[PDB]
Amino acid sequence: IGLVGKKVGMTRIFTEDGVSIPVTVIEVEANRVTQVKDLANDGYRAIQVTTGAKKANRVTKPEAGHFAKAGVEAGRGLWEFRLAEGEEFTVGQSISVELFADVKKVDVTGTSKGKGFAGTVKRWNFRTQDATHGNSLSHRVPGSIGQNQTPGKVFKGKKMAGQMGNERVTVQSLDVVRVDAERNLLLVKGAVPGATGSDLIVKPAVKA
Amino acid sequence: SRVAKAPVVVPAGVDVKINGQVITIKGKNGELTRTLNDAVEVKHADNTLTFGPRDGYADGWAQAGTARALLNSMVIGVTEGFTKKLQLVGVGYRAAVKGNVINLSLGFSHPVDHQLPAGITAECPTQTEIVLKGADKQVIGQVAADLRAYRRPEPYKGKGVRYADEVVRTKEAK
Amino acid sequence: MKVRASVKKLCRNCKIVKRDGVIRVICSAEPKHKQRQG
Amino acid sequence: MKTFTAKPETVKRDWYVVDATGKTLGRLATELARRLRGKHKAEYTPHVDTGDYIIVLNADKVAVTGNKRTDKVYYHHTGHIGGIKQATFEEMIARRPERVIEIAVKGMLPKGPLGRAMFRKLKVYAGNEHNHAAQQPQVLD
RNA sequence: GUGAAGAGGGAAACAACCCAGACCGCCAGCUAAGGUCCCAAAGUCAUGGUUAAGUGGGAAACGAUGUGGGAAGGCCCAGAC
RNA sequence: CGAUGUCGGCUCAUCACAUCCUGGGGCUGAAGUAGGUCCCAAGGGUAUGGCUGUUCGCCAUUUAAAGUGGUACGCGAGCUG
RNA sequence: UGCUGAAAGCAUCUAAGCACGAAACUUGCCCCGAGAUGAGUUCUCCCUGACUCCUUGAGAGUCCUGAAGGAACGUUGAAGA
Ligand SMILES: [Mg+2]
Ligand SMILES: [Mg+2]
Ligand SMILES: [Mg+2]
Ligand SMILES: [Mg+2]
Ligand SMILES: [Mg+2]
Ligand SMILES: [Mg+2]
Ligand SMILES: [Mg+2]
Ligand SMILES: [Mg+2]
Ligand SMILES: [Mg+2]
Ligand SMILES: [Mg+2]
Ligand SMILES: [Mg+2]
Ligand SMILES: [Mg+2]
Ligand SMILES: [Mg+2]
Ligand SMILES: [Mg+2]
Ligand SMILES: [Mg+2]
Ligand SMILES: [Mg+2]
Ligand SMILES: [Mg+2]
Ligand SMILES: [Mg+2]
Ligand SMILES: [Mg+2]
Ligand SMILES: [Mg+2]
Ligand SMILES: [Mg+2]
Ligand SMILES: [Mg+2]
Ligand SMILES: [Mg+2]
Ligand SMILES: [Mg+2]
Ligand SMILES: [Mg+2]
Ligand SMILES: [Mg+2]
Ligand SMILES: [Mg+2]
Ligand SMILES: [Mg+2]
Ligand SMILES: [Mg+2]
Ligand SMILES: [Mg+2]
Ligand SMILES: [Mg+2]
Repeated sequence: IGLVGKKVGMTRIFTEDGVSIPVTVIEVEANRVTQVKDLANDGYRAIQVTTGAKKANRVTKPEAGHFAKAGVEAGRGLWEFRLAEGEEFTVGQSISVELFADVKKVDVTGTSKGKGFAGTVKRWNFRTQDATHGNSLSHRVPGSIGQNQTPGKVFKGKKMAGQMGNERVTVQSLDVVRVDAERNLLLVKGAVPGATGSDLIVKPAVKA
Repeated sequence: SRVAKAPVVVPAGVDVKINGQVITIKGKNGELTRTLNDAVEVKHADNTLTFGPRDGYADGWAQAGTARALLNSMVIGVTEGFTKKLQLVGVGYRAAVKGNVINLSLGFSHPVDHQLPAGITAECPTQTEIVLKGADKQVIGQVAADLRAYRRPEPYKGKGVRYADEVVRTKEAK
Repeated sequence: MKVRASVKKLCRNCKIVKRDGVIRVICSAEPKHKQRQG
Repeated sequence: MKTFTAKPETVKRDWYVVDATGKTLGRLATELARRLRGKHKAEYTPHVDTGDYIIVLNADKVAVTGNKRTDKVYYHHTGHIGGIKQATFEEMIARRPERVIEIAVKGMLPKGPLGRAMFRKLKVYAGNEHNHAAQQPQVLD
């Protein structure tokens, strides 16, 4: 199905033969199933999960009730995952990281690091204009943004300046190195989105 | 016009049933069904059949004379059965039938398997010749043409999958 | 095949056909004579 | 004296059901657009939505003459740089069978707020079943 | 001839094309061009045919058992294609 | 004409298909390798340098390819001059 | 590219019917996305007191009550003009 997990930086694993492989450390505490959405009620089969811990006061009655229906502790945040037809889960069921002990490649999905208002040079990899050779007040600017009296306008989906990052992105088919059961870890190869402490929807790789 | 104006015989032990326009013919080899064109009309004349073109429609004769030629083949099929005789001309070519799945070796990197839709009796008298029998000319002729499509005759040595009766032009190398 | 706008019979065995609106020619003997359109 | 203009509050509307199985799209969608507008009623006014509510059901079973099952294209722009999406009458029926009747009516209705108001009247369905038994909608032909 | 110096209806929009010359009023009727399934006023009007190409709703030389019409001559019961 | 800044370069593009590459095909004076021409195909991709203000061109060396055009011979309230 | 097949006692990929067939097309992959006014769904949470006036009206006020929640303010952030 999939598990929610907090990102805990990057390290590396020196494999016994020689190779040093860079790994992201994802702590994946027991994902507790709160709500089993079904075709009968909702019109689609899925499960709603949570993890971590809130304080018994920062949480609001609307959600403090919502958990009491299920009979679990109030985990920080809530996420929803799709079932695969043959699968079936129960309310108030913990999901450990042992799902990924079988599978090899995984997709990690998290919110990227916010860069704020980025220019076209940074955001869209626009080439910078000549730093000298007569140039006046236009080094890192975007140049032209259209044609002339024909369209008489700027087309939609034009690559201009604006917000960069702080957006949900998926990095696909990362190889799992180790799946630790004792400390509830998951060691995926390479780098995944979002800074240390950001949440990550980890799930089995779709591209089989 | 001429083909349509010629009654179709029905041998003994060949049960024909007319469900409106849907014709179901049951014989010894296998039961067969045929949904026919709306412009054609068909009835039983004692033993033989009759194919009348319906009044009101433009191309009745054309559509009836088709159905005549269909049921002519379909009645022959269920009683007698149809056959096609393929040969694999060329060195290093091989054919086999394990059950109802034709395993070919036509000089490729991988052996190709070919499935047989419906009751198509695929035989193998020799290892480089595929005889195959059944009821429908349609499906037989199709399957044969698929088995051909993997390798059409090279117009030089005649290398490939060919029919028995099919003459081929082998042009000279220049 | 040839897609000329004025297709026509080049030998005895050649024959004219109308497949999907388009006028074509097909031959028993020479594949060269096979032509389309017009 | 003046002529009687219709007054919304007093407009006693009616509900209808239309089985669209084996109907010609245009010939249907016209007869809908006549009713939706309210020109069949004798107290018709060109600035008031007098026309009735119609429930068209079995939208996917609608018929079209000639080769328009394949050849009838439905072009629509995306408001984007060069995105001109198209779809054949098959492909439209496979995807969204409601859209077919809805467009053919929407084209025939007038443009403007009243035009959009008298489209809201129309209710299109793919299946034979509908969930408006509370209104007792009469069978229209 | 029209516009310029002439409004109005039609030709989607369109000075000069078609119809027709605005004294003012009227919640009267009859007509012109053009129209009459819906946008949008009026024929899903009647009679007998043509087209299947979305032709209608841009176009040529030229191409073709596409299809609908009359008129003559070629061959049969010694039985033709 | 009570001003619509004209070549070329840079930046940024976008569309067309009369396709340069890649993809799918027929015929070949197609043995195979590689081609030749024609048909379908616009998803993506489509040099760096030397000379000259150049566009272009020639040359050198690459490339799977170094497409032809439209866009005020795209783009000066974006830069250069 | 084919497979059966009349009109045309044959032949033909097609006129009925049936099968393959490309980076194009529609999905699959990823992102925004119910202002999708057609404003969708599921789950949970929160509120159950009197009274005259009267063009007795989705009427208006008088006191009594103000929850869920939210805002603000503060400390601030790998969030951010
Ligand atoms: Mg930031
Ligand atoms: Mg640069
Ligand atoms: Mg200066
Ligand atoms: Mg400077
Ligand atoms: Mg500036
Ligand atoms: Mg500036
Ligand atoms: Mg075809
Ligand atoms: Mg409109
Ligand atoms: Mg003057
Ligand atoms: Mg008028
Ligand atoms: Mg007008
Ligand atoms: Mg003019
Ligand atoms: Mg004139
Ligand atoms: Mg006239
Ligand atoms: Mg009109
Ligand atoms: Mg209007
Ligand atoms: Mg009318
Ligand atoms: Mg001026
Ligand atoms: Mg220039
Ligand atoms: Mg082309
Ligand atoms: Mg695609
Ligand atoms: Mg150069
Ligand atoms: Mg200009
Ligand atoms: Mg020009
Ligand atoms: Mg210019
Ligand atoms: Mg310029
Ligand atoms: Mg400018
Ligand atoms: Mg100078
Ligand atoms: Mg200078
Ligand atoms: Mg035949
Ligand atoms: Mg690819």
